[PDB]
Amino acid sequence: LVFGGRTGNEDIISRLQEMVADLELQQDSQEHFLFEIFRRRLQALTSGWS
Amino acid sequence: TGNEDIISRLQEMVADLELQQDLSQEHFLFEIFRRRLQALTSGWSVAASLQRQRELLMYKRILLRLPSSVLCGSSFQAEQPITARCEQFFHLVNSEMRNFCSHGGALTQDITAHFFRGLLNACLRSRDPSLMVDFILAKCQTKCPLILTSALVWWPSLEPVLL
Amino acid sequence: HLPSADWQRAALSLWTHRTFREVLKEEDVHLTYQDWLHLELEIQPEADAL
Amino acid sequence: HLPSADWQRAALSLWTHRTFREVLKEEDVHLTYQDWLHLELEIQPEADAL
Amino acid sequence: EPHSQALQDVEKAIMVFEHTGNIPVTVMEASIFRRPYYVSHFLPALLTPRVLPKVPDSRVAFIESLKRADKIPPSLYSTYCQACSAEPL
Repeated sequence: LVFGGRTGNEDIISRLQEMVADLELQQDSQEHFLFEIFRRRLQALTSGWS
Repeated sequence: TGNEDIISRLQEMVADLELQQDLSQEHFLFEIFRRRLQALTSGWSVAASLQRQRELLMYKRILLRLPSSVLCGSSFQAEQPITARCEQFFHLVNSEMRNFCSHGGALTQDITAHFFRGLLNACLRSRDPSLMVDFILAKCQTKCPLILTSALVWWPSLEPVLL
Repeated sequence: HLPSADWQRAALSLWTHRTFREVLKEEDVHLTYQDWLHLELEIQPEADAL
Repeated sequence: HLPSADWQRAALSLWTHRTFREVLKEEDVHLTYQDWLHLELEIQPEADAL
Repeated sequence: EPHSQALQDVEKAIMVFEHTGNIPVTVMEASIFRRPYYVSHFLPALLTPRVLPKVPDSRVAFIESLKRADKIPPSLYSTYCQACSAEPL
C-alpha cells in the first residue's frame, strides 16, 4: 500500500531560490532555461490519453 | 525546524526593498546586528563569549540565505557615491566575525563566496567594472583585509565561479 | 474536511459567540504580530495540518 | 581490520585507510552532484541527525 | 495486468489529490465513461482491507471525497469496511 505520498526536501527548493535570484541579477531580451527544461520533460512523457 | 517558510517570507520582503532602493543608503540589518551585540554583556565570561558566537553564526546563516546584493548593494552609480554598506560590512567583519566566524587567520568559504558573488554582480552591472573592482579591492587593504586573506585560502573555489 | 465535525463546530460556535468578540477588543489578548511569529516558529514542517 | 568497536571510530578509520582512497579515484564511485541530490532528496526533515 | 496498472493509476491519483484537494478529474471522467476500467481501478482504491489508523490520512480522505461525490455504490464500501475490520531439524 502506497498510502499517499512523502515530501523529502523543502530545503533544496530554497537552495534553488538563491541561485535563481543570483543569475537573474547577473543578467539584468534573452530567454530562461526553465521553460526549455519544462518542454523537455513534457516531450519525454507519453502523448496518450491513458 | 519550524521556520523555513518564514525565512522564504523574509527573502520576499528583502528582494522587494532591494528593488525599492534601486528606485547610496545603508541597510537596517547591520543596525539590528549592532544593537544585539551592544545589548549583550560586554563581560568576557565564556557564557557571554559563547552567546556572542551563537548570535554571529546565526547572522552569517541569515546573510548566506538572503541575496549577495545586501552586502555590496547593486549598480554602483559613480566613484563619488562609492563604499556605501561595504564599510558597514567591514566594521562587522573587523569588530566581530574575525573573533568567532574565522579559522587559521581567515574567514568562512560560504561568506567569502557570498561576498565575491555580490561584488562581481554589482560591478559587472555597473560601467568601468575592472577599474571599480580594483578600487574596492584596494580599499580592502585598508578597511577589511580579512576578505583578501580569506580569498587567498578559498581561491581554488572562487576562480571558476568568478571566471 | 478535518477531524471531528463536533470539534470543528465547537470552534465555530465559540468564534461566532458575542462575548468572545466583546472580550477581543480591550487587548493584551489581541495576538501581537511578534506573538503570532513565536507560535508559527514553534510549529514544524514535519506534522503540518496544512 | 574488523574491530567490533564504536561506529564513529570505525567509519573514520575506514576513511583514513589508503586503499579506500585508491578506490574512490576510479570514477564510477565519486558521488556525482546528481547522485548526491538523489540521496539528499531521499531523507526527511522529520527525523534527522543534523 | 489491469490490477497492477490500476494500483499505479490510483497511487498517482492520490498524490495529485495531496498536492491539490478536490478529486483529480482524469479519474472522474474515467468513472462515468470507462465503467469497466472504473471498476478494474476502483478495486485497488478499496484494496485497503487493512489497518485503518486512528487519524484520517491520504487513502481515508481520498475515498471519503469519492463517497461524497456519490460514487462507491455502498455494496463495495460495506465490503471494504468488513474486510478492514479484519527430528530432521
